[PDB]
Amino acid sequence: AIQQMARNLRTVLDSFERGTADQLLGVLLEKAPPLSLLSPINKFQPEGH
Amino acid sequence: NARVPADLVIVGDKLVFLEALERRVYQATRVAYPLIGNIDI
Repeated sequence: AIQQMARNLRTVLDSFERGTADQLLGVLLEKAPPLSLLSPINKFQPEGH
Repeated sequence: NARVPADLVIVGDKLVFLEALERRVYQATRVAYPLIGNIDI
């Protein structure tokens, strides 16, 4: 029983380190505009207005 | 004289500068860059 506790809590503590990168990938994918829009917006428009 | 980081190219038999000043000047201002002039056809 104690060994099953150790293995289970081992994977549980590893799960947060494994999922922090997942959360970063999700929040970066929700924050990134497409390149095909962003490149001529930042190139063919010099300053704005 | 002072040492300045600037690129130099060789064209024909003449050593010329090749400047493309668009980040040092005309960046985050309200003026349009020249050399983007128009033509009428």
